[PDB]
Amino acid sequence: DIGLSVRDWRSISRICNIDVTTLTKDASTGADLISMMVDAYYARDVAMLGDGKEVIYANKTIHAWLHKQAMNAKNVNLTIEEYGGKKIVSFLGIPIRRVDAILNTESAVTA
Amino acid sequence: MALIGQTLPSLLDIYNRTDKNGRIARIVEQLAKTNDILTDAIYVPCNDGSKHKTTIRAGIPEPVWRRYNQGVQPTKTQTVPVTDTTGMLYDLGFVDKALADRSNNAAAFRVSENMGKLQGFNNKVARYSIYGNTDAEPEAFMGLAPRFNTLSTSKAASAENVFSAGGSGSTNTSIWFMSWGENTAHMIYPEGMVAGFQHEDLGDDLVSDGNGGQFRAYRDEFKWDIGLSVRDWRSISRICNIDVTTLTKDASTGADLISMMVDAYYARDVAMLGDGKEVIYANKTIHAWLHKQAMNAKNVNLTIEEYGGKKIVSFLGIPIRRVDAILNTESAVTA
Amino acid sequence: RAGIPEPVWRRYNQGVQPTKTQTVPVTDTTGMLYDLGFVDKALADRSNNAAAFRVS
Amino acid sequence: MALIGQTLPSLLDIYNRTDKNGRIARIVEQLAKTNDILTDAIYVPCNDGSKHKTTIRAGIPEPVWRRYNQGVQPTKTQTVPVTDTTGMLYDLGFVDKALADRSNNAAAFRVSENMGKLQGFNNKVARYSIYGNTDAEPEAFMGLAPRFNTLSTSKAASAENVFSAGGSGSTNTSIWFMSWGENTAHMIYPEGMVAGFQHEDLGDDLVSDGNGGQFRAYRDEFKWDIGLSVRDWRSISRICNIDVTTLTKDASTGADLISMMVDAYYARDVAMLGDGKEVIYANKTIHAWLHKQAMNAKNVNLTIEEYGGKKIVSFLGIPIRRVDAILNTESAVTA
Amino acid sequence: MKTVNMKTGTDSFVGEDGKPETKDQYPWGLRITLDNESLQRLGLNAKSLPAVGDSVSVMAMANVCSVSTRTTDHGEDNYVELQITDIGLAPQKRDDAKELKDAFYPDGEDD
Amino acid sequence: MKTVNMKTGTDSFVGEDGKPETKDQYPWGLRITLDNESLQRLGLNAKSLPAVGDSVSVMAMANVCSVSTRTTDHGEDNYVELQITDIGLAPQKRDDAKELKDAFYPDGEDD
Amino acid sequence: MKTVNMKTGTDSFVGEDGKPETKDQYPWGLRITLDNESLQRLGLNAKSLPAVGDSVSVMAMANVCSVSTRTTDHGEDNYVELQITDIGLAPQKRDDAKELKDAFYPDGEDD
Repeated sequence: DIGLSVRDWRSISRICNIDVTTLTKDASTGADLISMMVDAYYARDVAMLGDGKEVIYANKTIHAWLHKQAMNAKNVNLTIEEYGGKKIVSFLGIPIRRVDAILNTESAVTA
Repeated sequence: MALIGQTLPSLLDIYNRTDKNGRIARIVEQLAKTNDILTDAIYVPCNDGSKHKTTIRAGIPEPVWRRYNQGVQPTKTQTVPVTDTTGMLYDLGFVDKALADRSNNAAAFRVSENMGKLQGFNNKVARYSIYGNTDAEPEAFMGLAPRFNTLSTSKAASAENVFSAGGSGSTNTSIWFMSWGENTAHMIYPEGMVAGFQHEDLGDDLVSDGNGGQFRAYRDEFKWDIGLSVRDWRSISRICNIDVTTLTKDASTGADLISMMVDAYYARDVAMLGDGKEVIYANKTIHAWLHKQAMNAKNVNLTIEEYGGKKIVSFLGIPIRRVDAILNTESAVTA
Repeated sequence: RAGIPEPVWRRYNQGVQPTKTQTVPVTDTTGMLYDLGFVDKALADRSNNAAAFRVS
Repeated sequence: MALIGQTLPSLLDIYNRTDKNGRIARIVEQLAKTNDILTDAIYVPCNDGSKHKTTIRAGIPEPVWRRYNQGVQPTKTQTVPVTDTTGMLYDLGFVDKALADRSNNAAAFRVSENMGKLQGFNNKVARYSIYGNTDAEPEAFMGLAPRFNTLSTSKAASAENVFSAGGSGSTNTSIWFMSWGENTAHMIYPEGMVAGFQHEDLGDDLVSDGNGGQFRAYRDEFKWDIGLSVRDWRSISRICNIDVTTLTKDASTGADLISMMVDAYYARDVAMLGDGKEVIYANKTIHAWLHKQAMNAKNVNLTIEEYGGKKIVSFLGIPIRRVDAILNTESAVTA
Repeated sequence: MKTVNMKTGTDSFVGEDGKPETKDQYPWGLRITLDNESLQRLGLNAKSLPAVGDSVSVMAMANVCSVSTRTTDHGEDNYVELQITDIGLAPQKRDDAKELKDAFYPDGEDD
Repeated sequence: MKTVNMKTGTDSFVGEDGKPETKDQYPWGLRITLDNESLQRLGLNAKSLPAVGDSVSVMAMANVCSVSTRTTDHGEDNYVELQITDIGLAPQKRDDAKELKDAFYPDGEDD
Repeated sequence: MKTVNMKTGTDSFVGEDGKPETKDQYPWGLRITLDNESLQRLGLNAKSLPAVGDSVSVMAMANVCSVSTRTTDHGEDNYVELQITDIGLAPQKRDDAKELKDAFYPDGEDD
């Protein structure tokens, strides 16, 4: 038996998207990419101090999608020789985990 | 039938804070919605009993070219006093000795009260640290407002931006940064909050006037006195910036940008050397936005593995902290 | 916690009204799940060693 | 008679308290010309700081016979909580701190006022131990009102009389049978009159003011808080009756019977097996009349009681006490 | 119990409601757990019903309401989600009665 | 949570009586303290209102009240005093939908 | 700063006197040193003037005075020796302007 706990809400941070096709245009390009991740990160902390750690979730597919899209943004990026980037498992450098989220929530952000 | 907007803790509070499975307090404790701010300042007591005088000067003119014999005349440098005022502010809470004991033990109750009162207090003090000054006193800041010079001193300390509108005050926020050591003055007692005291007596009840009263209670209060200094008009920086149209357009683009971030920094030194520390202030939103936009500079960066740039706390370096400004004010900049 | 206003400045006497702080609970429930398992006590020993079976 | 209601014990007390030419102030002590009644009873603390939330049982069938090896079918039991809460009352006392000193002593005013005002307080608590429901709260007892069942459960406490005059401003009374063990609940914060406490020191204040800020005084406050309970209902039994007319008709003969008293000792009994105290309640005018109709002829008061010590009560052999349940109510609770 | 909030009486006369007067029960909150109350003594004739509403400081928005008929002494129960203002009660209606309304807060019950 | 009693579908169908269903809430007791529940979601058309009732296993006395408007997701709250049998819900009335669910007590909260 | 002495409002209607208000200001003393103050918000047009006075309770002697034209926020300074009462200020005269009024006591200048 289980039941989640809000306790205090501000730790949560959610994102609607995409649908993988907008992330195809950013395959390496920089128009609508995923960098709004940064936004989400800077939307939490008060504090609200605690509780010890954090973690970010992926659905597989979007994980690797994020990798391939990230290694080639028109901006910073050094990567000597060679690619495709030491895994990812960072940013910043809070570990990411993978979940079994459904691949279709339709829009359902605002009906 | 009840008539009034409830001063004092009606039972609704004691039943929301409540106690179930016992107990004493709320699982340390209750949390959430109040924003956070810095300052976190430096404090000083000021001669004399108020004010603080100091002087500065208003121009030092002027020598003239001697033509071998005649023109000289005595010359005279002048000055002027300055320093300003301040004021106190405080609240106080009341309970009913009975209700706070039903259920038992008020200690946790009152502790909750003082912590909450504290967070709201700091919220208000930062809220008025930046605005105000045209009402029943304490205190003054905004007095950099006018856009161009000659009508005031403004100018160099304002750095400024463009855009907004002359007939629509929506919206565009603003950024500040200045140095501490241009202190905050307080009258001769400790610094902030200090409360920190205890009383248990009798009402104090029914108003106007109020056909009686009389009941016992358990109460106290929290006072605070402060007053910033100017000490010098300089080592301060203002901006006008976006608005959200261009603020969104600036993802990596360059029409209405963040460039002023450097100008303001370079608008300082005479000197006027003083004294030890400096710090940049943001209003959140612009914080994260500045991070996200600064990552994509076609020039100095290239990082390693990997992004996204480990916050901002540098530049250059002069550490920056975050406060709570607001997203809507008024124009008044460069010209 | 629900709201936290507000202080007001004193004018060396003018103090008048006290203020307070309020809150509100929220919460929600939980839930449980469980089916059950069965074997045929005889077949668990045919062939022998049922512990590995029930481990699978 | 007109101006106010004599707010403050002024001089008249100090010359009537008194010393009368002692010796020590307050010649120990004074007597109270007020009726008294037995409370008595017992106190318990209750969960959870209010109400008490009870139990009962209500319907628990049924065991079956074992024919063959058949023991088919289970069964279970239900329940339902009940009880009520309490209600607070407290009053404050004032004198002039400068005038407690002829001769110098506090024990006079403090202890005397504590004891006497205790007597008055108790007078009121007994005043409302028998009434109160739709008012400014505490507490409840009239909840035996309906005269037939199904609108509630009457019967077991509804032995009734045959007339009960209720024309105009009248009347009737009742007699009672109860048990205790069904406690009075007080919130976990103690039951005694306490007060007991003197948050005194200073004063603060007069009738605002009268433009005059008052002066030192002596304050005290009293505080009392109780609340009856009915751990069960199958215990109490009352009767409406009569009034004084039809009972005057009996020197000892027939107009209104005295038999139903036995009903009161018989409609009760249910466990209770044990148990503790138990008691019977009459007022005063009903008492001596009961004797007049009982000892003149037929019935026989079986015994007398040298009880506890204390004194005499008689019959049977359960102690009977005296109450201030007065001589005039209404009909309603008739049956 | 208790002062702030409601007190009797109004007193619910012939032909009017009793939305008056409480200003204000405050304007920020929500409500879902504990109890309330309402009852009074002598009536006169026939059908009466209370109600509640709320908004920001004045009027007027959603409601909850209830229905009862003629009797002396009663009481129902609590409330579901609301913003905050609670102008209640708002009693009604017809016949000819001129006495006493109610008040709210803890039990109550019977013995 | 839980069985004992009721379940969806009830289901009011097109636009019906709402007496459903059977087994069981039993007829002897009294209640004044704790909680209840009622809610749903997928609807289509028009005006609704539920009710309760009781007596001796069949007919025909007592109610409380309730009323809802057009949405897809709702819920109010509890009862107070009852005889004891508690038939109901008794929803109604006009237009149709179908599949309009319900499901009637107890425990259960939100947020 | 401060209660005792006076506060705004007074105030200023389309036409006003000015002799009001607020005693206590007290009837005994002399003075030779420090400060006073007076300002407020939104003027309208032209003619205005404060003043002072002194006696015991009423009438009718002495002055110090001042004069200003329309602006938003102003001030002069401190008083001189006095009989002792200072009914002051004693504003005047025309304009319209409902604008609140003024006060006095320690200052408190511009930056």
